[PDB]
Amino acid sequence: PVSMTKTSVDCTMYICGDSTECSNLLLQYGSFCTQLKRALTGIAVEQD
Amino acid sequence: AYTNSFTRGVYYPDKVFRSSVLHSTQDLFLPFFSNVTWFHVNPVLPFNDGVYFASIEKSNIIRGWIFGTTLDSKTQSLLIVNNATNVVIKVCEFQFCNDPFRVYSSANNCTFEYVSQKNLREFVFKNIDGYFKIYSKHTPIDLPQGFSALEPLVDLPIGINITRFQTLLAYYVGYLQPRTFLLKYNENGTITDAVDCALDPLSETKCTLKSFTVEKGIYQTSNFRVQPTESIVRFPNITNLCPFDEVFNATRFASVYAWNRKRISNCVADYSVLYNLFKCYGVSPTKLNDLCFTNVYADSFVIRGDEVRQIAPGQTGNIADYNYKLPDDFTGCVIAWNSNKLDSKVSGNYNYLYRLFPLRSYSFRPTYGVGHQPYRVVVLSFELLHAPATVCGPKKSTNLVKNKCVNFNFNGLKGTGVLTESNKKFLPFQQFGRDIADTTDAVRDPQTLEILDITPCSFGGVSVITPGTNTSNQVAVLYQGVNCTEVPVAIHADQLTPTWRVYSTGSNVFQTRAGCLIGAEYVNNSYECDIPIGAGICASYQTQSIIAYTMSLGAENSVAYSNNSIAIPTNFTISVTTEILPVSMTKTSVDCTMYICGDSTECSNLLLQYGSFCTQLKRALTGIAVEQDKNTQEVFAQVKQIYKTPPIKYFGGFNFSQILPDPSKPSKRSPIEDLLFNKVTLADAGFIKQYGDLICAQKFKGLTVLPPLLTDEMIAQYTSALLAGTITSGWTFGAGPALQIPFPMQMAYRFNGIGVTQNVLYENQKLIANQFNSAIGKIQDSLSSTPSALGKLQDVVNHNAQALNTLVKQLSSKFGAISSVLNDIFSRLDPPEAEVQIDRLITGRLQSLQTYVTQQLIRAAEIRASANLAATKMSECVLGQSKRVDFCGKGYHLMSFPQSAPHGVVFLHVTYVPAQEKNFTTAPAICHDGKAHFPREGVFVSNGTHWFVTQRNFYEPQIITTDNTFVSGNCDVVIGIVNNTVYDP
Amino acid sequence: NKVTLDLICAQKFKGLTVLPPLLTDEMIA
Ligand SMILES: *[C@@H]1O[C@H](CO)[C@@H](O)[C@H](O)[C@H]1NC(C)=O
Ligand SMILES: *[C@@H]1O[C@H](CO)[C@@H](O)[C@H](O)[C@H]1NC(C)=O
Ligand SMILES: *[C@@H]1O[C@H](CO)[C@@H](O)[C@H](O)[C@H]1NC(C)=O
Ligand SMILES: *[C@@H]1O[C@H](CO)[C@@H](O)[C@H](O)[C@H]1NC(C)=O
Ligand SMILES: *[C@@H]1O[C@H](CO)[C@@H](O)[C@H](O)[C@H]1NC(C)=O
Ligand SMILES: *[C@@H]1O[C@H](CO)[C@@H](O)[C@H](O)[C@H]1NC(C)=O
Ligand SMILES: *[C@@H]1O[C@H](CO)[C@@H](O)[C@H](O)[C@H]1NC(C)=O
Ligand SMILES: *[C@@H]1O[C@H](CO)[C@@H](O)[C@H](O)[C@H]1NC(C)=O
Ligand SMILES: *[C@@H]1O[C@H](CO)[C@@H](O)[C@H](O)[C@H]1NC(C)=O
Ligand SMILES: *[C@@H]1O[C@H](CO)[C@@H](O)[C@H](O)[C@H]1NC(C)=O
Repeated sequence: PVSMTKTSVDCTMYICGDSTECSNLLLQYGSFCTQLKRALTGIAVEQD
Repeated sequence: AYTNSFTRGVYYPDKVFRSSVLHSTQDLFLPFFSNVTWFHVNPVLPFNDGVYFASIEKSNIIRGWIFGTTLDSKTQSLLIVNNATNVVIKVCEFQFCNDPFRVYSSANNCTFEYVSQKNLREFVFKNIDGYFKIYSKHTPIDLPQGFSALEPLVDLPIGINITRFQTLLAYYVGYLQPRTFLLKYNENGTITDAVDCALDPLSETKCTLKSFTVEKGIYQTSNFRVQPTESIVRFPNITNLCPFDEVFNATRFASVYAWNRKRISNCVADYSVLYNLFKCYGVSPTKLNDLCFTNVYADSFVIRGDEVRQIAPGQTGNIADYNYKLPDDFTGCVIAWNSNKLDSKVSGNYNYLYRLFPLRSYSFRPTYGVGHQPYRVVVLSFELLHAPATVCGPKKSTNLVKNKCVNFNFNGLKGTGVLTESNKKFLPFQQFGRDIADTTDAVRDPQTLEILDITPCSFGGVSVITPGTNTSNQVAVLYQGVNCTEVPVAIHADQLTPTWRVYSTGSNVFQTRAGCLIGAEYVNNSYECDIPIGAGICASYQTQSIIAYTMSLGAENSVAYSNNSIAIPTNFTISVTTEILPVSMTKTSVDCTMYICGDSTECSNLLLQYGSFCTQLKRALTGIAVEQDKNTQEVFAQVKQIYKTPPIKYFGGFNFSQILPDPSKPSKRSPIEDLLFNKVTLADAGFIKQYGDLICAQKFKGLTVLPPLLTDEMIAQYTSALLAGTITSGWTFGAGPALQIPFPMQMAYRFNGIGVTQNVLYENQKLIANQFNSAIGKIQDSLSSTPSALGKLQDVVNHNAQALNTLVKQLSSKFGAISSVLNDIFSRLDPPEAEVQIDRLITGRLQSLQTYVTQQLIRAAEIRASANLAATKMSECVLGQSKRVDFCGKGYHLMSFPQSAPHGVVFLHVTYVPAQEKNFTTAPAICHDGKAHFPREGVFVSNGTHWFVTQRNFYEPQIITTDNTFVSGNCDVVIGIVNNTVYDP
Repeated sequence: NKVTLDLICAQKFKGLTVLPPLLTDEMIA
């Protein structure tokens, strides 16, 4: 094996899904998806 | 008349002082570069969702406003009026004049009054949660293009509905929209710039990274383009109305003693049909519809008005106690109404024989006082047994909207989405459809029975290709997994702002296997990848514009293969190349109690109940910290003896000044080592802090950096010992005692290693030495003027600093509690609820620390792999000569030199690169005297007429004698054997 | 042919996307 599937996540869609009420409650975390998205982006760049 | 708002209308979102920070705020803001209606001097404009109002003047002609819905005397209105020395604010049922400027006729029923106290005056008016918020700013000045934040002026508890407003007399009116803005606070304290996240793709990128400067690259953004949604309810076509018509229009009602009891059940009960004919207990009339019951028990009878009060919970009159005893507590709706014109028989209605003791008769006349008159009563008792409810209200339904993001409720299934018909074929009994996620994706319409396929609205964020904000503000947008005919429908590029719709079409549109790219011109020229888009497509800044292109793999080069031709190098190059390897990372310590429970003792005593979490975290981080010193030791502490180079630094013309220690500096670092030391910027370095920036913030939150065991000076000493050992003894000091050997003789050994005879080095000693010296000088030069050569080490440093800053910022999360401040929770709530809130906060912060530690463990495993590779390189490239291809540089490895870099090692690999090749004819073997000869160590080459034997990596032709070939067999097997003479000496 | 390389749409409707590799199979070939 040389590379794995590159995946990307959008928290707002996965956690909330078009729901504005949930989207506005998810801003009290904020850095947790910045961190998760940054981790997955690092993985994708590493695959390339 | 319309004008450009530019970036006016920003105001301070809250009352908290902030300094040197970027803060995101979702509020009602005037969007940047909006259209402002300009009035010169007073019409009634709408209010919508708040207003921005600017006035450039010098005379004070504009000095007030009215706000309201009708602005007539039938509705409450707000009036703000400045005067010579005061501002008067009133809320009353004003009767405003046709043209107010004396502004109203009547002022009845006031509710609130409050009196207080070229120029540009800006105001922002908002009406939220019953409060009229006013922000303002005044400057001495099209509308200016500076940035100026409005400060809060007053919040008034007016509690009215406002839809339109008018000014009391140039002046400009703009409308606030729900937006997220990224605000920049200065240090001397001020809002000095802002980003409108919904303006355009670059602003979306800036709000996604929470920064005002973006580096070159491609960024996945979060969706800041917020669209409205309407609501649609769809319930089954009602049918089956309850038989209530028979209990409220029956000709003759029963008598209170012989009262009736109907059991209305299994139907829809429209109680609203009343109000056209109503004291409800244990229930409110307005909720009756959306409630359900097992069986509403409808009793009906007739009494005299004086007795209607007795039909109620808690009364104890004669009827309430001798005819119809209604419990003191119950649910229902006593519906009474005078029916004298339906129950007053002339001469006396002796049809309502009421009990009193045994029982007498009411006997109404059509002339009785209001008093004792026929009054019909329907007691609608309700039920709530555990048995299923079967009596319910109408359950009204809305119309159906299609192809619009909507909040829907189909027969009790709620959700947001876009309904777009469907082709799915449900079974007749199936009502919904679910997808792989076990989430609803199709619904059958309860009324029309058609099947609608639910799809998400807002496919999310997009990818933005930027050359960097420093260079340009031009961007391209990639929509992933979409073709360039559906992009405008996908992003809903009709409700978007302008400057966003420019990125949905425009003939600068290119399709890729990754999706649609708009804003870049696809050239057919192929270059190296600059910004990777994917599927072979890259982007770059041409200079002037963003160009997309297919990536180029490299220069094509056909090799002239032939059955008898060989290219042999006639010259060589001594190449010196660098290899940067991380060895260690920052050692970090966390004070678990300080991070989770900062300065709160109750929080600490609660934290004592979550087990060994903090102990496990401390153990993991201590393991990482020890592993870092073990990494450094395994890389640099290979030799046990500290070797020294001789005082005289002559090595056959080889010049190591740039790598050897330099005594003219306290650190004794080498010049290249000094350059590397000044090219990587450390954050903390773990050294004493004297009580009295970001390091201070982290330290106050309990996060510290521990110093490495080996100092930079000791690592430099290890490097210098390695360098001296290799310069003065070759590879011997790695295998046993260091055996001295002159450097040219050692270099001859290393030339032998790569398969070129020793003479080649002894005969080219000066050229080889000068090539090496020039290569080392080029290494220094391309380091003193290289943009990011130490990017790997700097990446280690930045990753550690960024993780620590993320930890510090995650302390502002509430995790669903009332506040992120433990002290406020304890000072506002009693233990019973404070426990819930504090448990939330402690769990959230424990999870944040655990995430940090897990990421540190993973990164430490990566760094340990890198340090193991560095130790292997030190053993096999510095302590020996490697035959492994590309392990110690590109080319035939000669030797390597280590140099300590702040958090890692740099290897200077010296390799031998053949050069200046020449074609020759060649044969497998040479036939002579009927015997086949094969070259001992060489290949047969021909200058065209004569045949020589040469070494393979350097052209040194020799006469083909019997001391450089060997005989095996005859000339009848070897396919290609050539006829020539072997000079038997 | 030997490695088996609506579900993807269903996931993408939940925020999860599979990004294409930068180098195509033809470039790797
Ligand atoms: C302002 O109005 C003009 C036409 O009246 C329109 O072309 C432009 O896009 C508008 N700008 C904004 C930001 O709505
Ligand atoms: C803060 O005030 C000082 C004193 O007048 C001024 O010199 C300085 O410019 C202000 N802040 C900054 C960052 O300039
Ligand atoms: C309710 O009436 C509409 C009008 O024709 C009809 O389409 C629908 O099928 C009816 N509901 C039921 C359950 O039959
Ligand atoms: C997008 O739709 C167009 C219009 O028919 C079609 O030519 C193209 O192949 C489609 N692309 C994708 C990726 O579905
Ligand atoms: C030798 O090379 C020539 C030219 O490439 C070719 O024509 C010939 O077929 C080769 N030898 C054999 C035995 O095929
Ligand atoms: C080999 O290259 C060097 C330059 O690096 C040159 O001075 C020398 O003359 C070359 N040797 C031959 C035999 O051409
Ligand atoms: C070695 O090179 C350095 C830097 O190029 C130079 O300063 C020094 O004089 C050189 N030493 C000798 C002996 O040529
Ligand atoms: C060998 O000959 C081929 C074809 O004549 C030519 O392309 C190639 O450059 C030559 N090689 C050298 C080292 O001159
Ligand atoms: C034979 O090879 C030698 C190389 O040692 C060269 O000097 C000479 O010119 C060659 N002879 C012919 C005829 O090419
Ligand atoms: C070498 O000489 C012999 C002598 O008869 C001859 O038969 C043979 O063909 C020659 N070899 C080649 C490769 O021409």
